[PDB]
Amino acid sequence: MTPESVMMMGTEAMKVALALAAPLLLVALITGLIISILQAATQINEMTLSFIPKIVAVFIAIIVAGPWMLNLLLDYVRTLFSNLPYIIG
Amino acid sequence: DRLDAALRFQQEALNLRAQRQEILAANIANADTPGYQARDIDFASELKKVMVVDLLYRVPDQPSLDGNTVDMDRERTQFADNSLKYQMGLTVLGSQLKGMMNVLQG
Amino acid sequence: DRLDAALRFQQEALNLRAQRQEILAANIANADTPGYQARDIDFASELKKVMVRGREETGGVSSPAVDLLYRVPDQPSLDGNTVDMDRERTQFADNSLKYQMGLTVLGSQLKGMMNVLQG
Amino acid sequence: VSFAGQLHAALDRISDRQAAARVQAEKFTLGEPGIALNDVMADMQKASVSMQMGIQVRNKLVAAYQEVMSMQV
Amino acid sequence: TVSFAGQLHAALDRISDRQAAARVQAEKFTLGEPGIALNDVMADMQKASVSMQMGIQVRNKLVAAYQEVMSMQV
Amino acid sequence: SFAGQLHAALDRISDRQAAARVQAEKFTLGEPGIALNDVMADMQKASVSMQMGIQVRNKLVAAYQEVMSMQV
Amino acid sequence: GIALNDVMADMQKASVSMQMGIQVRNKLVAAYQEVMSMQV
Amino acid sequence: TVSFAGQLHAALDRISDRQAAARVQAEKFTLGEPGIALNDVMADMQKASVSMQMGIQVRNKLVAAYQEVMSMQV
Amino acid sequence: TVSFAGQLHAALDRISDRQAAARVQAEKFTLGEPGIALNDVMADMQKASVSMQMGIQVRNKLVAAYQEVMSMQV
Amino acid sequence: VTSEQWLYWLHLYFWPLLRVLALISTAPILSERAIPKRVKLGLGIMITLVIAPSLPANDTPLFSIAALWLAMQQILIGIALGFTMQFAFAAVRTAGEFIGLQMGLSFATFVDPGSHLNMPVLARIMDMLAMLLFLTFNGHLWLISLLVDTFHTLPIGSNPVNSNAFMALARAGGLIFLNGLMLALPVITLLLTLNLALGLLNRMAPQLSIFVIGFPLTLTVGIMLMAALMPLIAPFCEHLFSEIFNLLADIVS
Amino acid sequence: SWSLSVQTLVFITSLTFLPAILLMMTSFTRIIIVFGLLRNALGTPSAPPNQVLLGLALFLTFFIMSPVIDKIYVDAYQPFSEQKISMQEALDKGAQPLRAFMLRQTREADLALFARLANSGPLQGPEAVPMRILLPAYVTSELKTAFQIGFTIFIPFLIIDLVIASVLMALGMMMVPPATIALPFKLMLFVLVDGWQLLMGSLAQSFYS
Amino acid sequence: QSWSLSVQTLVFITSLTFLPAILLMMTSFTRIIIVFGLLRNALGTPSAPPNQVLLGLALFLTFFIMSPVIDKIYVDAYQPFSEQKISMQEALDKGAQPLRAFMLRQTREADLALFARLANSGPLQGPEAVPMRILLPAYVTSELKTAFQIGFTIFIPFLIIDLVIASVLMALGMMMVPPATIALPFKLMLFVLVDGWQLLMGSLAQSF
Amino acid sequence: QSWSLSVQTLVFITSLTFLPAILLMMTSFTRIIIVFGLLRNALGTPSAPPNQVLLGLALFLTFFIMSPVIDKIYVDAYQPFSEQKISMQEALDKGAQPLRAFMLRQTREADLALFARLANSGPLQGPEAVPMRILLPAYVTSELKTAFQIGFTIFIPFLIIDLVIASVLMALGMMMVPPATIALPFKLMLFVLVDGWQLLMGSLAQSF
Amino acid sequence: QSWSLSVQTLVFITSLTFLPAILLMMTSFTRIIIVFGLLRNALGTPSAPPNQVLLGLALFLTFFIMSPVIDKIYVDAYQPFSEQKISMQEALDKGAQPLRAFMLRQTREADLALFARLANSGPLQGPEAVPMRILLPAYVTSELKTAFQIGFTIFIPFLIIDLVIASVLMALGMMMVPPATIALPFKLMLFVLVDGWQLLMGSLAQSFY
Amino acid sequence: SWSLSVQTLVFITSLTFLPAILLMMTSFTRIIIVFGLLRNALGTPSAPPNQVLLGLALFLTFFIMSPVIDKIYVDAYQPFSEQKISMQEALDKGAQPLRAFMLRQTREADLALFARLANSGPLQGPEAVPMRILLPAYVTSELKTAFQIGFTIFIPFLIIDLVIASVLMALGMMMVPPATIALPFKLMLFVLVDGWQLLMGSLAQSF
Repeated sequence: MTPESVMMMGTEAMKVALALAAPLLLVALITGLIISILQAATQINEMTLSFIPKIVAVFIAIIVAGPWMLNLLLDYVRTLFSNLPYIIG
Repeated sequence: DRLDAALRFQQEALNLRAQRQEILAANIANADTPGYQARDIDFASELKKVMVVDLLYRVPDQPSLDGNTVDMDRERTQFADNSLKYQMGLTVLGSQLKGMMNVLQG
Repeated sequence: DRLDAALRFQQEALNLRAQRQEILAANIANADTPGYQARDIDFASELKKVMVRGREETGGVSSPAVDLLYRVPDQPSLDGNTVDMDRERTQFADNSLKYQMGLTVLGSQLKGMMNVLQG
Repeated sequence: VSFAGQLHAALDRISDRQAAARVQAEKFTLGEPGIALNDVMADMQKASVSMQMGIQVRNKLVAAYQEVMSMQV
Repeated sequence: TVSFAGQLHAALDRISDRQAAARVQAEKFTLGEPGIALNDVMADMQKASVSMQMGIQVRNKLVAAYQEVMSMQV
Repeated sequence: SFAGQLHAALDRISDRQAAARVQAEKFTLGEPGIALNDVMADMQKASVSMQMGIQVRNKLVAAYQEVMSMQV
Repeated sequence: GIALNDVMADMQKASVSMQMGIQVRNKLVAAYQEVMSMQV
Repeated sequence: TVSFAGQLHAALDRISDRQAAARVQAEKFTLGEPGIALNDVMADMQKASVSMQMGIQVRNKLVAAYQEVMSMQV
Repeated sequence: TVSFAGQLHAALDRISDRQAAARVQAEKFTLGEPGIALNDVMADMQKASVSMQMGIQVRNKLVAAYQEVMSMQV
Repeated sequence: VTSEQWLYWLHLYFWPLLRVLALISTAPILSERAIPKRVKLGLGIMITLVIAPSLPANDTPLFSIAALWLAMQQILIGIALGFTMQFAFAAVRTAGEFIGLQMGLSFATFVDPGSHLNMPVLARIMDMLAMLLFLTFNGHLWLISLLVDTFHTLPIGSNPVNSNAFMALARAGGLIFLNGLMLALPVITLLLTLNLALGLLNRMAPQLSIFVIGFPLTLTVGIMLMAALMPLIAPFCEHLFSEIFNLLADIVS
Repeated sequence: SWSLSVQTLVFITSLTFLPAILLMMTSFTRIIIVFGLLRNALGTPSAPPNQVLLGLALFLTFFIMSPVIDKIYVDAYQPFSEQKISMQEALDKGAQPLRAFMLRQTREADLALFARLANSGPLQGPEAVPMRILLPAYVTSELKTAFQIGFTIFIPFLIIDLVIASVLMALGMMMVPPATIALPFKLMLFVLVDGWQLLMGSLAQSFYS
Repeated sequence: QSWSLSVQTLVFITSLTFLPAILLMMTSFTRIIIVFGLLRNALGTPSAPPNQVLLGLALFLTFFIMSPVIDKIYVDAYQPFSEQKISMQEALDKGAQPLRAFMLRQTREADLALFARLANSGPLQGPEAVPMRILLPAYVTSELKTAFQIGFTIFIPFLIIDLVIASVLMALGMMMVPPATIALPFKLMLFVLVDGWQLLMGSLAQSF
Repeated sequence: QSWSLSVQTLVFITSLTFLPAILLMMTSFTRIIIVFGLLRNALGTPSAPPNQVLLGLALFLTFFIMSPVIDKIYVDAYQPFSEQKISMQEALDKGAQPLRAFMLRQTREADLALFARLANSGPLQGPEAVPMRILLPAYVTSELKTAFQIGFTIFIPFLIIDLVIASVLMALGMMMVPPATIALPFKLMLFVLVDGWQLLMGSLAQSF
Repeated sequence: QSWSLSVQTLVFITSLTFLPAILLMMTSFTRIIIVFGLLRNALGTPSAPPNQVLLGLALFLTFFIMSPVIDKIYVDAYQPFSEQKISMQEALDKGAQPLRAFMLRQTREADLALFARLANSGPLQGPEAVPMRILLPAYVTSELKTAFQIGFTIFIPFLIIDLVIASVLMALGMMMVPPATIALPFKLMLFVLVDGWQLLMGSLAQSFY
Repeated sequence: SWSLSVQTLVFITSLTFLPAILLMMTSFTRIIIVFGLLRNALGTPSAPPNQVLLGLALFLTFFIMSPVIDKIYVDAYQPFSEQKISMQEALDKGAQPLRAFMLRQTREADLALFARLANSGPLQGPEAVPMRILLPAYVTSELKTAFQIGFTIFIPFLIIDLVIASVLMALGMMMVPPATIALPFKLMLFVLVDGWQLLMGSLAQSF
């Protein structure tokens, strides 16, 4: 009820969002950086060949860590809906 | 039912008026029977009793030779009065029902 | 103000009809009282008077500020009242119909207004 | 004092008038002396008129409430 | 444990038994059975009519309220 | 033009209403030469004209709202 | 006291004025919501 | 195999037969055919009117319900 | 080639013709014409009223259908 | 007897109802479409029932241009109060949308302005957070109290009015921008530095950077930055509400 | 007591205000606001059709207001039907359990504000609060509670859209709408975590707590 | 014991007011209409088939699905009531049985358990002890959940097409094109080459 | 057997109530309306022709297409009824046949089989005896499928134009130039030059 | 032969409902608003002037365009109606002819031929004998085609500006600069200096002649 | 003076056209278009909500109409009570200030075009321009004025965007999008100079 509880609500929610999005974004960033440094080493420059492995890497990311995200988000939503009638004002 | 309690008094008065009307007409019809006693009911007491019949003999006025105590004038006046009061009771009961109706109509 | 002014003539005429019928009923009630002059009012003059200056009362026992005029008797009577029953019942019926006419006109105007407002 | 108070007062007045007329009618039907049929019938007439007035006031009041609740905010 | 459906059933029963009682009284009075009075027959019929008008008005109010509630948008 | 025709129609309807009201007012005072049936017929004609005006206004307002709600 | 003639007439006048107020406010509110439902 | 259109057709036809029977009975009574009583004629006419009013009310309720069902935003 | 405008014009003409015939008969009866009876005048007026009411209801249904069809989002 | 003067009650209960309902239809949270219309109308009716008997009743007829002027006055007061309150949520929405646009969340607006493709999801997040905070600080009760209080300052009866006062509300349009800049500032600046850092990477071997490495890094950095910045809005939320409230108090009079 | 005609008139008139009682004195407002907000959240403004949600809200309100209705029936309707309590006293007796139910769920701040706006004297205990103060205080408290519940409801459905947009933006697909992708995932979430049982139980507890 | 004919007429004509409510809450109309709306959202165009066509088609589908239940009601309740062999109340009680079975067969256990918890129900026992006022909201909740389960998996192929087209377009280089604009004709192609409408009706019918 | 006059007018008004449903689900209005909406979406102009204009065009096209069916109904069914030659029941039965034939001409056998198998209908010999309750949903489904086919096919030339302009812009290095702004005027030019409106209406009419 | 007053009132009020349909399918309005719907797209601001401003401007322009037709209808048909020298049927027959001529002069022959063939009409001797059922949809089709022609032609100078600005931006190596935002103010410049609105309305009015 | 019921009908009917009066007769279109163009300038098409922009334009319109409202009050509101002039002579008298304002804000070319569109040859004087010719001409003039003000607003933001892109290109960056960098600088320039208050002051001065 108190504004401290509200702002905590937003923080924990958006940290959950950060945890959900961090693996995919970080995998894409690492793949892009690796392809870019390889291009710099080989002196190859086409703006389209960096887009190819990124999709494959990010799609594999759901294969490997997808169940973890799905279990984390469901637990968050379940706990939020269960604690809903105790943060009422 | 509450509807009965509102209309109980007028219904009982109307029924008692009809019964006393029948008794008075029986007195008129049996005017010529020798040895017939003129019977009547006390309207107020019986109305109390029903709201909360017994027949009372009429006090004779003139002594006849055949034992008939029915007097024409007295019972004719009572008959006319009972008819008037029956009409009044019908009017009052109809007014109460019509009021209960116009309360509902809409 | 505008709506009050538009509906004021018929409303005042209907009130004056009511008061005139009260007077006529008083005349009918006193029809057998010895020594009672029948009373009546001039509807048009009193209506214009109430129109220009608002309604007023003698007290408020209360009564209107209307002028109770005497009716001219038709034929003499020993008891000394001038309530002629034919005149009383003709004025009663005429006032009845005119009051119903006022009710009809006022109700028509008020519907004629709800028709506009309703939507 | 208030509008609800005024409506309650009007309802109480109308009911009291109706009950008085009914009680006088029952007293006349009872046979008790002094009660005239003229007064009974006139009081029943007045009670009926008062009931009809109350019914009309209720009808309008309900119509006005329905009109107000129909307003779009 | 109150029941609105049970209360409606009880009210409908009250109306229906009142109507049936008046009808049976008229039945016996037409058949000529002694003990039945015409004024009682008429009074019971009018009471049944008043009860049915009660029921009709309550039905109208309930249906109007339900329709106005269900015509609302969330 | 169109506003002029609307103004003329409104003026005719109001003249109807005023004539009916004046005739009824004169008849209320007891003035001779005015009959009850004529008063009632004029009142009903004025009511009919006013209802026609109301209906025309409703149709025109609905048409304007429907036109102005289009997605360009 | 006040008679049915006056009671009914003022009762009707009040009903008419209340209906007029309701309709005028509804027109004003509809115009305001049409203005605010704009797209700039 | 229950078709609602079939039941509506059956009810409509039954109303029609009641109306036609009442009309023919009144027709025959007017032509002075012995064996027809006025009270039965009026009673059957009133029954036909009751049946037609019941059909009207059922149609009104069905049409209203169809319009409320058919106007929802999908 | 059947056209709906032609059918609507024909129906309107039929309604107008019935109304005009009833009005003419009533006017002639008021003027003291011998070969016209009051019952026929009233029955013809009632039939014209019924026909015009049917026309009004058909117009209302047609307008409702048109306003429903033209309110689509295509 | 049996008077029940209807015009007096109508004139006593009408104009306060007009002002209360005008505030209701525009005041934040009380004007959200999720509330059924009848609930709003009943709340206005009950508030007027509580308030009106204490006020002096007006006698101007409903069938006069004075009634129209009164109705216009009540509508103006109500909408002014509600809108001045709404300005704070407008500012919060602006700050959130700008943080989100510097996230690169909706890049299609820079190439197709207003092309039916925009999702200010951060703006919505902080808008609903601001609504929750406003509910917590009981701002709506205050709004209702001030709606009542503006009578003593400005009675129902037609009163003369001023000018630059309207400008003030219009000039409040600056606050939406001015306060929005500060909220962002605590994050956009660092994001700016991040973009500057990306520029340093592009000053190396040409191409092979930006649109491939910049977007995910800046998205994650914006996310965690403003996730850490979330505790900061609440003091700024109270600051915004206080600014709107005392501006309203000063200018309405 | 009143005449039977007056009692029938009052009963028929009072039957009119049933929607007002349902909306302003009952648990209906919070549930309907929460349902509308949730429907706004999932991105399907016409999904459970208004009638379905209205029926569910009516059944929920009937299940929630059961003890209050039972207390009213046992204390007011039963004595009134048995001709033990007059018609003008059954209303007063039955208005007390509803008043208590409205009080418990209301809030001090609203009560203080509406006690100040009426210029009423000090209210040392809750037993001195009239209905003219409790009604709008209860209404405002219910509105605020419903909006709080809905606004904490809204957060996950916006979180999903945020992460969807960020993931789409990582790969450079800047012209893909995020709402169209997020809607199936929001539906999947609301299916998985017992979308309705948890919400139903949370609302019911929110009343009984 | 039987109700009077006036009471029967009053109840019968009053019950017709709940016909839309019965059709929506108690029958299969809700699930079909929700699935159709979700499919319209999934097609890429929000209002391609007018709401009227979808509503009529959903009504026909609901009638065809519920025809066995309607036949059972007619055999059990309507026919013996119309022949004046059973009373109105007993006819309603008998006719509530097949509809209760239909509602139970598609009811989630958790929904029924929760709504029995909220209604203070204690020793329930046989599946034939659940009252109508408890069974109905549980059925509605289960129908909403099932409709959402169907919709979110109806969404899948169109998301696949959208993602494939966007990925191909951006990887090829044309990153300034709107992928949805090019994708919509392909969504229509997929829907018409699979016979999406016929298969969707088959799946919706076989869901019961 | 002939319905009394009051029953006849009750039936007539109740049937007039169902007019939009008949127009949408029995005539060619739905397919034309769907194709028009898809075409409007295809030009990149979501609100250029107002909905009322397209609705009126679809209504007129439907009237022209259904003129032979209406003529058959008039000649075979309505005309004898208006001359009191036949009753209303047999007139309606005779008028059903031409409309039924028209709807059967434009339905797909697979959808008819689906709805027959779903409704548990017994084997039906030939097209002569197929209930309207079976034919109507099948015809609606077939119309939906055909409309989607036509719209998807129509979507092709604008896709060609968009792709060619996007490629021309991209091969010039113009990386941040959106192709919609350049494509919309050329889409309008393409639709104007081929006499698009009359050609598309003629194609829709010819397909019926 | 004249219709009764009740039938005349019924027909008049019924025909009052077709006012938007008549305006769209029979007057100039369809060509105007559609062009506006495209012009706001050419300027790069879909918001543009608000929708209601454009609609009302189109309405005023339509009234000015149809002033001669309205005057001819008022003179030939409605004036005898008001002065009682004509019936409602004859007035409806006579007043449509100038509007039919106005519709025919802007109707392409190909569309008219298409709708004839589609109605299986017999040999029409001359323009004067063309049925309204054939003239209305053909006029709407030709109207749409003409509006699209005008809109595409309007789309030209803004395309010129966009191409020039994009070429200038790319020739300087400023490849990462979106040219839409830069070229929008120059489109506004072009519309201001040349007096785009007045020129466009004059061109539309002259086009209808 | 005609009937009261007809007066009520006309008043409620004229109440419907209130958005038309606000848009076509007052200046509301100018401020709303200026706000839309300014929002398009900063690069954020949803930063202030459309509701807030509409309300700000409404308040600005109310102030800038306050002199005309005062003239209406003097010429129409007051004498309608003293009944020196009423009904016809006054509604037109009260509308006269609107005519003066719209003549002031209307260009001559639009009026000339709309006159030759109505074949009104003998329109010689400039205070007897009919409403049919005055209204659309005034709307077109308002559109032109709003577009000019929008371009003037556009100039500094376009300059800032160009400068940011030029410095990015000169510094060696060829891939960094200049919009992301230039957006916060656009905002800090807009706030620091206090763009909003000067913009409203100029709009009020713009009449």
